[PDB]
Amino acid sequence: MESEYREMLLLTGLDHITEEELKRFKYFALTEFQIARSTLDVADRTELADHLIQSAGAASAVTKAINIFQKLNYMHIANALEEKKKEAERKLMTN
Repeated sequence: MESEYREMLLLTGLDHITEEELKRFKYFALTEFQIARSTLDVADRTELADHLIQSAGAASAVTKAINIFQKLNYMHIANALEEKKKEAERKLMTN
């Protein structure tokens, strides 16, 4: 489901980035949301996934999340994630 597309796509980067760079991602995407630093522990799966949904939406947020994450820490690694979006397209056409 869509939950798997957002959770996996996110943790893929959080588990590959450092704590120092992590502060940049949160500060870039979430400016007025000020995501809790303590939640960062499980933020990859639970917090970041559900959080962004409230800002713009499930698919909408994860979509732009790529452009931000790539241009900020690993524009090279993110390239692999954006490819998954293709298969995700048909995943949104089902219940």
